Amino acid sequence: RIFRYGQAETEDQVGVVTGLAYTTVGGDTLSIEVSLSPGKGKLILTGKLGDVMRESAQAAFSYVRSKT
Amino acid sequence: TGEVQTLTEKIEEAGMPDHVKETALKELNRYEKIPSSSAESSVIRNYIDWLVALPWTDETDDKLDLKEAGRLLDEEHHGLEKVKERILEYLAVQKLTKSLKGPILCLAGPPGVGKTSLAKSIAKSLGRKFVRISLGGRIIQGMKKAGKLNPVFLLDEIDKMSAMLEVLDPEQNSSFSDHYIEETFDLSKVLFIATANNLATIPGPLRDRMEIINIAGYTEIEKLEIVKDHLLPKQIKEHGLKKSNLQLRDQAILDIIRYYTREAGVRSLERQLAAICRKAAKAIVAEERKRITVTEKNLQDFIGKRIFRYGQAETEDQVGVVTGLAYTTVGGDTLSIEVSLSPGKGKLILTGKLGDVMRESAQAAFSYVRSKTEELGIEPDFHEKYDIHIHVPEGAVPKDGPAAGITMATALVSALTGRAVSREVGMTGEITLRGRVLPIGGLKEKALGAHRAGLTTIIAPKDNEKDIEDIPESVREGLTFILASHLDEVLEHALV
Amino acid sequence: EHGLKKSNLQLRDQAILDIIRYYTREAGVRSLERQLAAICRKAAKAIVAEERKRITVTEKNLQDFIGKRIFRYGQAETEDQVGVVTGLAYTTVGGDTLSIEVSLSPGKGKLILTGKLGDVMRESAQAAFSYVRSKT
Ligand SMILES: Nc1ncnc2c1ncn2[C@@H]1O[C@H](COP(=O)(O)OP(=O)(O)O)[C@@H](O)[C@H]1O
Repeated sequence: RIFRYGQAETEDQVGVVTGLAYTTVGGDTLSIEVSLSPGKGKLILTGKLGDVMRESAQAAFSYVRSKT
Repeated sequence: TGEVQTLTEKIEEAGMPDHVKETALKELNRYEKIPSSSAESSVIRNYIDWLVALPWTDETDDKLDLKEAGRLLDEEHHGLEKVKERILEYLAVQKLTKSLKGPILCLAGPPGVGKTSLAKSIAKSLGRKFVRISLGGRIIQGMKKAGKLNPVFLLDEIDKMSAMLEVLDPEQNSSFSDHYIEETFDLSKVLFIATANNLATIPGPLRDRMEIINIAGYTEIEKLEIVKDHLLPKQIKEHGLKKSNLQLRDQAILDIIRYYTREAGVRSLERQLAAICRKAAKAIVAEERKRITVTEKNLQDFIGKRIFRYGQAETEDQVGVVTGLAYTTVGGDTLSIEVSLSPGKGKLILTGKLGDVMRESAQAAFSYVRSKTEELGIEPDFHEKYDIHIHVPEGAVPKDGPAAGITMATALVSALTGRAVSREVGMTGEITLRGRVLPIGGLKEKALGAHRAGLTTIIAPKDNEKDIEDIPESVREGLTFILASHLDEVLEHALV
Repeated sequence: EHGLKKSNLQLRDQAILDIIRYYTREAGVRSLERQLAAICRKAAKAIVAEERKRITVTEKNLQDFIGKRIFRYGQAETEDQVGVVTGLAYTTVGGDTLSIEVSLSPGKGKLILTGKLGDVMRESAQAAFSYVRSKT
């Protein structure tokens, strides 16, 4: 066998969601992760340098800022 | 014999008068027909031909009969009344000044309002040949594609550029040069025209060398007629089929518009028409039915399901969220500003366009509520123990940045006081520390596009009233313009 | 330059004045030239159609050439305000009329100013300030 299919193996995680994304080659299942280290309100993100992302990120962020 | 004549003969031809060139002509000509077609003999070999077509005397007897023209423009463009009145000025003026003068015009407006077509049509009237010359990245070519030195170049896009002046400078344009062909050239009689959107990217140098005309966009009413008397027929005829083959009832045309196009131009409109012209045909060939009538119920059976939401029939009122009318390079638009409240310090961080222009305004609607507080219903101990987040979506053009004052203000309050902006209202206006509402730019396009997305009320600066005059009948008729001078006036009408 | 005759179009002095007061607030005369041409243009279209050998733009005609009024030139509409002064300033492009504003919100002696970040301004600001501090 070459790929897995389904949840006969995987098992629930923390601060880790599976988003459906539109790849040039179809639907794909990229997983976003978040990690907590002591410090300042600053948030640094990895992967695609993304200036488009920060806007969104610091918004889901700026959401939890409120309804806490 | 030898091909030593095939070319040479047609060279001394009546064509090729100017001698400044003929030098370089017979020069590289009496070259090396010796020997055969060596790797060398293929080079300059061609250099001569490009040189044979370039025009030197083929002038197109410019017919300048306004009585026509002006009403040939009314054959191939619907409205644009004011824009034509100014194309003719540019001719009645032309006729006299027998030699075309420096000021050559740019057509400016959202794409799909007809800039390109007007030009083609300017030229149809002057009976000069027409050439598009795209500047998305070379006039060299130009003439060739029209082997008649009296043309109409349309410098299509001068603003998707990363200096050329030389080509237009009234003093210099006469004598024209070009590398890889170095030799002066006369462009005296050459009607130049320019298309354009964001008048910015244009070089200050150029924008002054050129006279500007703005094409505006269109009222639902206008579009509709454009569809009926030009758009549709054109698409019928182009998808080869009869007028008797397909008709769309007015109400559906309207629907196509409100629900499948939120543009200021009519390009998206044209594309959805064709969609149908197409769907239509496949019927006419199979089913053969000589007629196809698309109606306000059929529509889905042609162009898909609805695509844009039109009206607050759908939507419910929100909090700390206002809908400001902004001036996009592509028309009136309806960008929504938002504000969020998180505990902290008086600091306020805003998102979206980095905006250094915005902060000034933001921290002014802010610095307003700072003052008139209890008077407004909001815990004065706030700028001390809250942290406010604002979002101002990109789109508004530079000049119009400060036109979002009353908007952010309204939001910031509706956000602080748990109230709620009336989904129906679109607003635009500049703010000042004291709470003053200063004058705004392009109210026309703004309310135009405010109507397009179907809002009811549109709060704007008081000192803008003399601007409502020129707002087309159709749209001024579906809007209640609340005019205001201080925030409280805006706040009272935009909150509930 | 719009090829036509001096005998083709004349504007009465008062109108010229009006063109200026009401369609140009510049220190140069570029805007002025543009509005002139506006008319040189409008003029011609007549001379070709109507053919009338003359066109006389007057203080009443003006709107029928260059549009409606564009700037205010007086203190008719504008009425007196509070904590808001009109200072004459020297712009790279001539005399200008920038208005300074002041707003009062509860708090501490601190004073924060907006607009030009101005380190040059604070000195002055916190001096007119430091004046009222005294003579109260
Ligand atoms: N007023 C109008 N009358 C007729 N057709 C129009 C009009 N405005 C836009 N069109 C559509 O666009 C063409 C001219 O507009 P176009 O040149 O496409 O806009 P732009 O050049 O601004 O992209 C017409 O042939 C038709 O496709």
